[PDB]
Amino acid sequence: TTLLNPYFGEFGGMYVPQILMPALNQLEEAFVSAQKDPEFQAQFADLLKNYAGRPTALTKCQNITAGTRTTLYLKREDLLHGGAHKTNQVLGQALLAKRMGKSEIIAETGAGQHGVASALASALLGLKCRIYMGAKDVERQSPNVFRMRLMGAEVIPVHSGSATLKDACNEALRDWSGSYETAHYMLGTAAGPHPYPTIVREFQRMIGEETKAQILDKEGRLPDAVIACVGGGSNAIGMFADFINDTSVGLIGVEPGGHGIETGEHGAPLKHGRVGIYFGMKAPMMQTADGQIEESYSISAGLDFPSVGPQHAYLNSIGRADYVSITDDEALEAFKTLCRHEGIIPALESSHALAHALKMMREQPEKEQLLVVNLSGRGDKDIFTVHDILKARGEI
Amino acid sequence: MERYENLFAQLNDRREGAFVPFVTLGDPGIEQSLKIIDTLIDAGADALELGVPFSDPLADGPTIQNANLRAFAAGVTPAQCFEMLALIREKHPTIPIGLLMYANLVFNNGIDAFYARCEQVGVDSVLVADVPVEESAPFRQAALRHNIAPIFICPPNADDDLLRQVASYGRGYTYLLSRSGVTGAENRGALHHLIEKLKEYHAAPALQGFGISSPEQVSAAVRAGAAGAISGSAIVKIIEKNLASPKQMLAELRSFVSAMKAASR
Ligand SMILES: O=C(NCCOP(=O)(O)O)c1ccc(OC(F)(F)F)cc1
Ligand SMILES: O=C(NCCOP(=O)(O)O)c1ccc(OC(F)(F)F)cc1
Ligand SMILES: *Cc1c(COP(=O)(O)O)cnc(C)c1O
Ligand SMILES: [Cl-]
Ligand SMILES: [Cl-]
Ligand code: NA
Ligand code: NA
Repeated sequence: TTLLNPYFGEFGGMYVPQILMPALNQLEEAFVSAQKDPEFQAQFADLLKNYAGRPTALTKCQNITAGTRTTLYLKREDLLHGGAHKTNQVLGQALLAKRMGKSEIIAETGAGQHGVASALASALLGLKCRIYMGAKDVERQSPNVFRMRLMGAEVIPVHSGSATLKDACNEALRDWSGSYETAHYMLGTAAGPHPYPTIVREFQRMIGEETKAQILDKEGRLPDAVIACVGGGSNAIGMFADFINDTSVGLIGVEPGGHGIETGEHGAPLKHGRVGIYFGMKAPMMQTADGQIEESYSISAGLDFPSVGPQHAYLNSIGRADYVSITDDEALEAFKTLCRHEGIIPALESSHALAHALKMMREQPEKEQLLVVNLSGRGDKDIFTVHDILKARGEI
Repeated sequence: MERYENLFAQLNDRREGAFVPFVTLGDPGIEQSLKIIDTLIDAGADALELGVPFSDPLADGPTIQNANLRAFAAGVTPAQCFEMLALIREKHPTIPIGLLMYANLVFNNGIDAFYARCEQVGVDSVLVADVPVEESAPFRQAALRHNIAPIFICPPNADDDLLRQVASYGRGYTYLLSRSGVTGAENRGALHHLIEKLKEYHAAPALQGFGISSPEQVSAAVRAGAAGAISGSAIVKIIEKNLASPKQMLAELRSFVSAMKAASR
């Protein structure tokens, strides 16, 4: 029995051990209560405005589109405190944890980004934060690990399984199954068991709400399409949500194609995986023919997650959103192009969305189209990654 | 086939509890797992709970996490697991055999096809660790269609609605959960209210699991009204400790199961 629908068509659900259902049911009730509570909404809005810096700008990119009939705006989540959109929803979930009387936060992290966002929200709101990170990810994300520790979070390396994101996820759930009376599990994307896909969407939907208001103010009409990268699905569903009922507005999600779909070294389960049940949810995932959970790949660690949020799988199945992929090399070119022509260093995650918009422009340069790319984060964190690739291929 | 019902009636006729070990199929290898399983039976195991190696066993503590990795190091696949299951049943016609599965391995090639394969090799029950009773409808329907008992966890917190669902939907036995958290013999667990309501609701006989590692825990579970006890991590630790000594492993395994089984009278 739930208050809200745990499914998006065939996708979603609550596939957790029985011992964790009370924690999910408690969380759903607290969320439904909070959504009706003007005091909660006022507190959340106040943090978003005065701490995180909302609203974020909507920037018209004139140099990039010169000579074409594309008008391209970037929604500037790179200007959000923490440098990525993740900050929006961790502030909401931190307030939910307090509404429930929880004093501790559990979080999982691969690229470090959600770990940092969880740590900063926990530091601000006086919660004791512990973060599970696969040991392989600890090794290659030492800057984000240090940020987490500077913010007072406890970072716990995970050595089981493949020592990466899914193994950190398991360890977070194992911990929560015994600690949920005092700890909240602050899941980091629009995936996992219900109610998380719903909560994370609702706590990210200001991205699209603002985008709609800003584009109407600047252009007097809705976008032809809004384009967002998809690792787990949170920045994309945050941009999409307020446009779902505007049926003229295209919704385009971009999965990482890695070295190319045909190589198998990619992160595009929605279009190139197989539906499975894991991560607490029924969703497309990368898996062996036997049903063992596989490893994804992307140049961008933030997109390196072998499943996808169930609402995206649903929006795809009914044709409301379209999903595409962008390779490492395409994302790298979009990264360089934004730096050089607009003076903005984009996250390599977001560069996947930008790369697809650039393709939409370049393939049909006389097509009139008003596009918004969700610039989900800034790319300071990526400059060493981009430097080393550029030097290895002989550009530097 | 009604192996759990036959076993429980026979145990009740002997005023005896069930002792049910858990191991991972193919840990540490196929041939030595088959020997492990035959030794547990020879030492007095009443029923078996058997895990199929899975990449992400999120309901399991470190001990059984490591058993999966040992099985994967040996190349054990679900297909090989079902070949083992068929041989085990061919050797031992009456012992109830239950699988501990994660959902993706059941869903992977079709839910109905999975339970059909269980029926064909002689499996008696399936517990899907990450399918709560609220999500269980397609699983328990496929199970019953193929004469497989669907097993459900009854957690310590269980409210009356959960008790009624578990009583109505489970067959074979009710998995009575000793505590919250994950498996592990390094965290011991705890009820006369749960066992009584389950009996009141005509539930399948209750077996207590999670943290059963000492013989007096077996006697306490039976004394509390459970039909017996399941022990996992405690057995698998004997496998872990004696990897380098195959024959010593079988001997320590035999001693522990015999000690545990004796406690169920
Ligand atoms: O993708 C996830 N988190 C993103 C971490 O973000 P980052 O720090 O950028 O790697 C993620 C985390 C948990 C999850 O479900 C469950 F808890 F069941 F495992 C599904 C996806
Ligand atoms: O039987 C099991 N383990 C062996 C016995 O437990 P232990 O002695 O503590 O290792 C066992 C049963 C269920 C399970 O997942 C969930 F509870 F969610 F269904 C995980 C392990
Ligand atoms: C984490 C992250 C992503 C991908 O996560 P989603 O949940 O898919 O949004 C994208 N961009 C940035 C900057 C990120 O940090
Ligand atoms: Cl459904
Ligand atoms: Cl099968
Ligand atoms: Na993904
Ligand atoms: Na990976």
